[PDB]
Amino acid sequence: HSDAICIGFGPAGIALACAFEDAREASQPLGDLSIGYLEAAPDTQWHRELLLAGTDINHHVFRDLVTPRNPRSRFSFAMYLKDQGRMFDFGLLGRPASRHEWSDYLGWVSRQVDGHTRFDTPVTEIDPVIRNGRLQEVRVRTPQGSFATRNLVLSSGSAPRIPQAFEALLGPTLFHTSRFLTRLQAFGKQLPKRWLVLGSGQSASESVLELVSRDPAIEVHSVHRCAGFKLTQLGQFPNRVFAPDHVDYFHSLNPAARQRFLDWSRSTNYAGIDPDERQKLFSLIYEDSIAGRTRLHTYAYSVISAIEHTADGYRVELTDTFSQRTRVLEVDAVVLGTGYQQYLIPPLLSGLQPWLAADVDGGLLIDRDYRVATQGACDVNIWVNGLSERSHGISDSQSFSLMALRAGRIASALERAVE
Amino acid sequence: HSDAICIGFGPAGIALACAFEDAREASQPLGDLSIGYLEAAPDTQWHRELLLAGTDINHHVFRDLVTPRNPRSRFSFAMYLKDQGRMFDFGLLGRPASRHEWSDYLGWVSRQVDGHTRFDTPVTEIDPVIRNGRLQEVRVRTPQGSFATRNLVLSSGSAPRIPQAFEALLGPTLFHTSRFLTRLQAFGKQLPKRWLVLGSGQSASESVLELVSRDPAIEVHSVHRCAGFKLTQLGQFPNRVFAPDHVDYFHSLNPAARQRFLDWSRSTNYAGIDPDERQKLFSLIYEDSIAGRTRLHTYAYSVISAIEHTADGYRVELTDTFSQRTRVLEVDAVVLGTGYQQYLIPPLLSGLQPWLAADVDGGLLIDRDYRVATQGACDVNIWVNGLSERSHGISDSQSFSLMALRAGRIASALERAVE
Amino acid sequence: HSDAICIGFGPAGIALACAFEDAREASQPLGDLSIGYLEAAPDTQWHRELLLAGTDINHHVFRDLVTPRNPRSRFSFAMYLKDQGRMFDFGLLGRPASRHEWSDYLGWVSRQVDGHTRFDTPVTEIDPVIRNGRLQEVRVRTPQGSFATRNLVLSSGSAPRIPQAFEALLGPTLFHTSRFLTRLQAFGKQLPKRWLVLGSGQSASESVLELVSRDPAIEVHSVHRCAGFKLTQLGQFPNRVFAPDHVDYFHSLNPAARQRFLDWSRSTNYAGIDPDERQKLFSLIYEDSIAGRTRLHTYAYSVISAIEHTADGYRVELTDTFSQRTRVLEVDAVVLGTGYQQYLIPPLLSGLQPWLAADVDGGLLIDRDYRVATQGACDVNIWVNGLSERSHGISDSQSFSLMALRAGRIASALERAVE
Amino acid sequence: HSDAICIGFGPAGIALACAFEDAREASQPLGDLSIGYLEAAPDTQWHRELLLAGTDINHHVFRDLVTPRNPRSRFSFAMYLKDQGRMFDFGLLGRPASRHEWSDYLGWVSRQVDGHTRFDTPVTEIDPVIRNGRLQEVRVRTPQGSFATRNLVLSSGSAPRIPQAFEALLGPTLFHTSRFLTRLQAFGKQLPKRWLVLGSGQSASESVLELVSRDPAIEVHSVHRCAGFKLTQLGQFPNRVFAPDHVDYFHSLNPAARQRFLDWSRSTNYAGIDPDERQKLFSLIYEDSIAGRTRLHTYAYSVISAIEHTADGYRVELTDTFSQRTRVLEVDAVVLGTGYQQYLIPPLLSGLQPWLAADVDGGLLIDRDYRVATQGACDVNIWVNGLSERSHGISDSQSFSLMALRAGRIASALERAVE
Repeated sequence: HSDAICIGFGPAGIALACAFEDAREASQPLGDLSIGYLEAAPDTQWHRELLLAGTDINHHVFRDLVTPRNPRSRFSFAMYLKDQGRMFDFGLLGRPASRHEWSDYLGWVSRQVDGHTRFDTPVTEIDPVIRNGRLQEVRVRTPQGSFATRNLVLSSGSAPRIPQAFEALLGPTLFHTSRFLTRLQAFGKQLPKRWLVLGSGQSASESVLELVSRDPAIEVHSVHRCAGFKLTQLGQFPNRVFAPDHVDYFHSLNPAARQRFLDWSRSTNYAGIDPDERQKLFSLIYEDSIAGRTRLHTYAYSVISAIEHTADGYRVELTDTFSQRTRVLEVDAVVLGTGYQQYLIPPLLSGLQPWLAADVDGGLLIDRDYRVATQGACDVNIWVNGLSERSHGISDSQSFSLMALRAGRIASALERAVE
Repeated sequence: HSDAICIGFGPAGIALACAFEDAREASQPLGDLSIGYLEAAPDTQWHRELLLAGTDINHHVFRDLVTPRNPRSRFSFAMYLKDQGRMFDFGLLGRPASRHEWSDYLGWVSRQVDGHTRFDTPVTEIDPVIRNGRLQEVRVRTPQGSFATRNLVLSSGSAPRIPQAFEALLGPTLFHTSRFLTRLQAFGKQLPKRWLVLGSGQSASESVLELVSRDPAIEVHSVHRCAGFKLTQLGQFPNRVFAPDHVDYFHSLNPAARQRFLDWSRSTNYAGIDPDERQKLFSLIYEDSIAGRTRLHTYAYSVISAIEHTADGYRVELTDTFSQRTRVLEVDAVVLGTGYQQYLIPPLLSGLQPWLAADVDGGLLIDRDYRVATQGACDVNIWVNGLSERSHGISDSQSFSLMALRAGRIASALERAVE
Repeated sequence: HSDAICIGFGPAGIALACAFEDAREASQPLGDLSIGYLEAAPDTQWHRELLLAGTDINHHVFRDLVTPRNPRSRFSFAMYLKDQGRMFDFGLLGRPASRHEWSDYLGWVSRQVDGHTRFDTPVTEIDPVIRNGRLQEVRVRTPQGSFATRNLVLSSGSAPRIPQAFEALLGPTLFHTSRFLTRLQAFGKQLPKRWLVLGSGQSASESVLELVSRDPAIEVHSVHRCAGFKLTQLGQFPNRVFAPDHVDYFHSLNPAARQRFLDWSRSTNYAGIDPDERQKLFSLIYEDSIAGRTRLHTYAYSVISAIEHTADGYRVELTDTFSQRTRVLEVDAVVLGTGYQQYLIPPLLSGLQPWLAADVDGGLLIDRDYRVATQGACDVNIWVNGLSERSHGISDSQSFSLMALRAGRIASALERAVE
Repeated sequence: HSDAICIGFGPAGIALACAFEDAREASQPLGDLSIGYLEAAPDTQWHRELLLAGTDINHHVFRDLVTPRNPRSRFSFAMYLKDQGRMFDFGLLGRPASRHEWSDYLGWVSRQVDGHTRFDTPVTEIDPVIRNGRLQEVRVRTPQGSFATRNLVLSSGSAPRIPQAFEALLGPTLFHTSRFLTRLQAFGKQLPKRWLVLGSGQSASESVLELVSRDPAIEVHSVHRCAGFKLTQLGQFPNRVFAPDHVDYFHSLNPAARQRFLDWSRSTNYAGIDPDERQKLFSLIYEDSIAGRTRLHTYAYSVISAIEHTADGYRVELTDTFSQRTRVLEVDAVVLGTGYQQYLIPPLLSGLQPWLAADVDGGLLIDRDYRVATQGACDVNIWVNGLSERSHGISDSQSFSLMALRAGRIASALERAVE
């Protein structure tokens, strides 16, 4: 039993722990609240680096896990650089920090605030506890025991979107971007030559780049539902505008207007790629072409209309959505840069449905402070620590600065809920 | 009587003359064809600078009026720099050439190929000439006489889009971006304080910048149909992709698919601004805010739902398209960055309608080589030297490189048509 | 009587006060030490902006007045941005902060740590206090009274270098860069046309830029002892390398080797200009030249060998140092970007000479911690809070980060000296 | 027998051939002059890429082998891009062309103008031909025969500077940068771990980068006579200023003043590195350090005062020039980035000394048009197609634009000399 349980100790949960630790170290009341963290994965560099993949880190160095909420925090990137002796040299770089550096930073913060974190500890189920015909507690169930609380934070996220056509095919030679590194490693010393990469966002771009980087004979077929990479937005949304203002506006709309907004928003099609990532991919392809190798093939306005696994790889049928013209590609492997599914009700909350209010789609009803609206519940609070189009008008991001700000809103709400 | 008449001696017509002059100077057959040019405006720096406004010139220096068609042309920008003694210093700049420099270049080319151009010579009408019950010639009519030809090129463009709500109001204090400079000059030494600028493209951006640049007390209200300037595309379309490939794809679609493409294309909403222009505007506003002046006000997802001219300026009602919430602004002047109208049939071709084929909207039917399809016509050819969404899938651009390429296609087609 | 007196409340003294305030607010012992600050100039934005002139601020935002010493300080630039509500927009700029912004920051810090500062309070003299035939105290004398201390910090700097040839001429039409703004303002609404600007550093560059910016008919003659602006180093020294490592190396040399080092160092001639300043000046001159105005004239390898004030401005004789060829220029005004004199013994320490050790040139003998070495003194300490070639191997800089680091070394040394 | 012989068919000789071919194709008189080219090396991509090494190609694309002399040449980079179909994509890169691209360009030009070039044809000696007691011809001697001419162009350059201390040591594990690639290849699949790289210019930088790039365990000791790479000039000289103006000024000095100029010039120490090369090296080292590897060690103000080859690599003694402090390094291999020797009289002109005038150092006396001054010679002309400090005030560069301009001056001088 603790005052709260947070599920997930990725950046979002770390950011939240940093708010509590800032408070503890400053002797403020919030620091007394006891919170435990349950993370399914192990405490490893590999896993933290897995978490940053697909994320646009072409942003200012102040937009770290704590500074936008509290620049005096001992977990700021400036404190990280100073501890590592690199403040001056970092400034001379003239570029934003690398993914690898942000990972290291993230391990450096984690290591300092993880005293209440249980790793290798997946949540398998969350069971209700009813007492007077009304929900009073929940029991978070894990392989290493169970935990009880009135206050729950979900900081674990959502799952890969795998269209039905591909589910039977998931394997070593056809996989989602979320397992890109692991899957590539399984090939050992020899990658297959012919690749198809589906999708138009940063995860797709980085996969393409990594494939044409690893082996000079690899050929990549890059399929886009709309225009290709050359017409994507430069920078992911949270790096172009101050997202909380857009989250505010979205909450100020009534549900009918929200749906009109999302229909416009979805057809506007904002999907953005770090401009340095675009540049790396375009420059490398260009250099390749000087020697005659043209190794990236682009198919715009296309969907995969059929696919089968044969003895000689995959036979993939593309259909151009406008012309209806079709063509067939034979490849050795396929990468799905299809992104992640927005849950209506996260699977872990399955058993609590009777005490959860319904939004217009039956899913979770989430307020501006990330709190889940309940019904027939006595003192039980739940927060979902992330963005979504359906609740907030914006796709979920691994933006460190957004996590910092959310952590502030949640940690304060958690304090009020214990008095 | 000449073998051809080109209407317009802006960049597009100059580019075309450069193809003929290249050919003449090289002794090639195309140089013998006699062509005259009729330009409504005078031969002045002011007018040439008026023509470049709103245009993204953040492109490579090779994408000039001739080089993409013929790098050996004596009208290349490299030859311009060498003639002016600035080749070395230009390279040291590390930035793209300025609008002012491209204007000067353009006057420098014009001055060398304008021996067949009649300026201050507007076309008021174009009359048919029928002989055997079929159209054999046209008579281009001007205030300074008339001209006869079987071969006509329209390089004059299209007109400002002025919504009905504003037509009665056009004047010194409410105007289109195409007269921005002229109108601003009329105020002399004192601009009005409160401005409304409607629109989201580069012409809107540059107007805003110029207004907040000219006077530190000016306040600008910037109204956008969708998201504001911070979410526009960086770079206009022809600077992001090789437009002719997209023009090819659009022509390869049948008319039903073209309409499906434009419906998608129009909701995707690509409207782009030179990234240095965005940067100039954002930096200046930011610097202003350090001293407390917040002088640019943004209204997204908004339309003007009512406007009236009172004794104290304009009273403007905005409606947020999603929320339906309204608000009122009082301003002293209004700038319409509404862009330009695509004609279905340009006004100058009014009298030739009976010999012009019809596209799906009754307008001109234009092929991939910019030729207008005719009916019941003997040897008479017409070209429209520009882009449009309806014929080519792309908005009309003042892209110098595109003009160069078009000039090649048209000048060759003109040669074949005289034998 | 206070434990210490610091003379100067420019950035250097502010940085020092920030160390004490950080300590006070954290309850650390250093915060108990009482220190007063005497600043000759008034507490005004004009004066703070006067202090930043000539300074390369093209450096990373962490290199502020406190962060390199203590990122958790409440006076960090991140805390400044957050207080002003500009953290997100600052990141979107993609450029370093402007001089104007750093000034504002500096006023924002000053306002929070100036409770022990007396402004408009010049030090006219510092008198010794001898007791047992040995120096025990000093009496800092001002127009508003006198102050006694064993611990003295000089944070006031040094004076403009005015060669003998110019001293009689100093006036409204011939002046040093340190009074550039004040002097320009005296002209009111009309500047003179013909200017000569002597010097090759950033103060010279910025003067040139400001002159050709203010008036399109102004002509500037820019005279350089060596090569001109196009061959200056990009960035001032402290922005190219971590200066303290170079200060360390210089202290590790014995005096004979130091002189050999400075002779090499002085002939290497490192004088650097913010690359954006060079760019602004070169771009503007280039744009000017498109229209025919060539308004900046450069004379390399030149000295002024004679000058006289006539009724028609100045008659200036230049001599090329290599060729010995001479020429005469007639100008209306002259700007001396000659920099600042390194004192051997600052004038304010005149009366303490008998208790001050001598370096190889008779001047102050300063250790690595900025302490002045004394003789026959009981408990009396003096620090000079700045760099110099003669003591530290580097020219004095207004580098904010260096001030932060020095402040740490001095404030700790001050603490030890009071127990 | 031909009207002229040019020794060397690297960029300089290719540039010269382009002037003749431009003239031939335009029917101008210069095209009739017969000239043959003798190149020692073979016609291979490997060799052309060997020629560009150490060269700052961070310059504008107009500064190619022909354009600064004649933008209409069919050998312009714009014509190259157009022939390869890459003009548009090149512009989208937003960076300067790569070394690899400039090599390809250079092969593309060579292939079009090499019809008078004999490859694998070294000049071993050049013998005089005296007739009336005065020199009338020269006989260029090669392994494949001999050639006679009154007009000689030397476009072969100069030799690696190898200090005496190293001559006996030249081998697979200690080599000059000019054989860096060849030597590295000899190691096959395993490079040695510990490297010393001597020197401060671009060849040194690129060697360092390539070594730390090839193998993550390699350690590099980088020794500099003065300050290290962080204080080098950004950009080589010809990319910072218009070199011909500086060559003009140097020729306008009398010999006594030239020596004073070079003494200043040599102590100013301008040696420049492509800013993107510095950036690549600094970024990679920085990224390495995040994981704990610090693999580049810098020694400023140092010379190698002793070195010996032992059974366990090299034992190298460094002496700091100022402190006189020494230290010893043990490394497995050494790279000499010592640059190239300026000949006083090139070895190939050994036998013509009696007909060659003497400059102040006994060496060649070369005018502003690159002509060698002779004595007692009837109609015999020689040109050295390169820069040098001793004749022109500037170090020899592989600047393509400079070659273009020189080619113009030489080809015209060659024409006058045949009538």
